[PDB]
Amino acid sequence: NIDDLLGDLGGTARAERAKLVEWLLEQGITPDEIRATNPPLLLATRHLVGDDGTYVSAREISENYGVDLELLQRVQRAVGLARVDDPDAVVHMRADGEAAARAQRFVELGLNPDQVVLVVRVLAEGLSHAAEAMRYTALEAIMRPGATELDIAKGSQALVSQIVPLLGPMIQDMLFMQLRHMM
Amino acid sequence: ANIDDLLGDLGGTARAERAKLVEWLLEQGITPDEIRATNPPLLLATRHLVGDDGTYVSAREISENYGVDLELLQRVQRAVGLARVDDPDAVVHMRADGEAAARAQRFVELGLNPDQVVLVVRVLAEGLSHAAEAMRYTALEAIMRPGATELDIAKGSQALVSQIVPLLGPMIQDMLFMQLRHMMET
Ligand SMILES: CCCCCCCC/C=C/CCCCCCCC(=O)O
Ligand SMILES: CCCCCCCC/C=C\CCCCCCCC(=O)O
Ligand SMILES: [Cl-]
Repeated sequence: NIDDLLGDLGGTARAERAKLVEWLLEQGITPDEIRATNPPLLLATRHLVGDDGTYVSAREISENYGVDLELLQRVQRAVGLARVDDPDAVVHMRADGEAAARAQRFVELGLNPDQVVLVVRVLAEGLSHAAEAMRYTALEAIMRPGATELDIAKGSQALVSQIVPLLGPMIQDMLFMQLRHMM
Repeated sequence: ANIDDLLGDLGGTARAERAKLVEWLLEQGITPDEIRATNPPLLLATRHLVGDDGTYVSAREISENYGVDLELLQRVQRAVGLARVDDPDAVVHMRADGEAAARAQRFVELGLNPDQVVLVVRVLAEGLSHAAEAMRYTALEAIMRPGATELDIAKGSQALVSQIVPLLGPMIQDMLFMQLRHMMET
């Protein structure tokens, strides 16, 4: 039964949530994932940006990718998306752990760890602004008059599915373009 | 003595080191023109590693080769901080910059607002210019060692930056998707 996924909701909101929850289950999402995510609207879109629901600790990342734990935690701080600053706290999205684990390779090439950590810090800040600009841009395109939660979920998955393949190549090209025009 | 007009107003140790640097840059295919235009010319031989092959195109060439509409192309070039604003047949655009800017169109084709699309470029470019600054200082710090000649630095930056480039692209992509995941869950 869905009802506990629906909770306190009533009226039109509960009816729209029912049809959304129904579509997500067919999408292969669990009751378990829907409870932990409010609103459940973006569950069939987050996997397109690499959130599969898996979480890891800094120590797991360290051992699994063979990187220095302390350096890793500096990078996690510099990105600044999860707090719990405990090496055994399982609070990092898998893809975030793996991304943070790349930083050490720059260090092994002789780059200064302080400076690497600083770059990550400035990049994260610049990208967090672009992210928010990106969010608004996408919403404008998805959000149409009188749309239900399910309409929005379907429209978001379609649009983000088409955008994601382009975003990676683009950001990469934009970085190298800035690096071509240093001085 | 053609090299002489490429040393500028330098003197002493620094003039003779600039001479050795210039002789090597020329061996790399950097033209006297490229050297004169770029001052200090120290990382002219690292430039190709970040996508500058010294080939240039016009906006018309960009619009036709890469598929983009010429009006959008100009807007994106403004947002990025490049050639203030030119003539369609003027061959003043780095080829890789034209490819980069032309990707704007595909986003518009998916039904994204052209104004918002240009806005995102503007905001992204702002963030990345700062990142690029700090990246340069990082790389420079790693190669600079006392007793380093200008040529030593040039060659050391080639060796080092050549190893860094393949890591950078995936790096920045991951750092974008990391922000998108955080914003989505937030
Ligand atoms: C987790 C992210 C770690 C960030 C690591 C820091 C990045 C290293 C910096 C890149 C150095 C390459 C810069 C090359 C300058 C090119 C200038 C030119 O000659 O045109
Ligand atoms: C001039 C060309 C610049 C192109 C910039 C790309 C524009 C990207 C627009 C949005 C893509 C971001 C996708 C994630 C947005 C959040 C979606 C959601 O949570 O509903
Ligand atoms: Cl000089």
